[PDB]
Amino acid sequence: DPMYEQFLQRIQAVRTATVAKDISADILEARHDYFGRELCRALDIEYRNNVLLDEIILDVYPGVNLMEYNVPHVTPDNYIWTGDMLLILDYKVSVGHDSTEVTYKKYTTLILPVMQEIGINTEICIIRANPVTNQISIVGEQFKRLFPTIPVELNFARFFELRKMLLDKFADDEEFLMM
Ligand SMILES: COC(=O)/C(O)=C/C(=O)C1(Cc2ccc(Cl)cc2)CCN(Cc2ccccc2F)CC1
Ligand SMILES: [Cl-]
Ligand SMILES: [Cl-]
Ligand SMILES: [Cl-]
Ligand SMILES: [Mn+2]
Ligand SMILES: [Mn+2]
Repeated sequence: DPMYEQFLQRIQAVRTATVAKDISADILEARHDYFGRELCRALDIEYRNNVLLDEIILDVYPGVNLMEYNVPHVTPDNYIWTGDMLLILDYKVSVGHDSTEVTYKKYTTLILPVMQEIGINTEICIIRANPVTNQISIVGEQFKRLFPTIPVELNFARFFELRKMLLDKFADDEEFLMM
């Protein structure tokens, strides 16, 4: 478990609230990426993690003149180009809905206008795993139509253990409390 052992080594050595806070964010990012790999594997789709919107456009429409459009330089996690429709994909790991709503609004308002200008049928798709219950939530009707079941086998226990160890090391640290 080289990813686990690297985190553990960092948790053993950390002494300051600011370095611990970076450890915490790093753990949350790695558990998010773990879900993305596992999800794409279960669905047997190409795994990507942050593709520049400009690059997505060139992949689906090679003859595009990028400079004739105002392309927001967002980096959604992944996409599916069926040949007829573009599914923009972002992974989430959270017990709650709020981060899904933030990214939904952002990618709806920033990606959909230019894609309609370009002429590319696009759907914004956000796939959330609850890290405690392993239940999967999907926004994106065409994604659900393409993938009615998702046979993932998720275990988030090790990410919770690492983060709990770090939070317990700093549970009497006022600074870290705030961060
Ligand atoms: C869960 O879905 C996302 O949230 C997502 O995939 C976010 C990201 O890709 C970034 C890395 C990250 C991944 C998972 C977690 Cl847990 C935490 C962080 C990298 C891209 N930046 C976008 C950005 C870039 C520059 C300025 C402001 C910004 F918002 C967000 C974090
Ligand atoms: Cl430190
Ligand atoms: Cl110090
Ligand atoms: Cl982005
Ligand atoms: Mn991302
Ligand atoms: Mn994401």
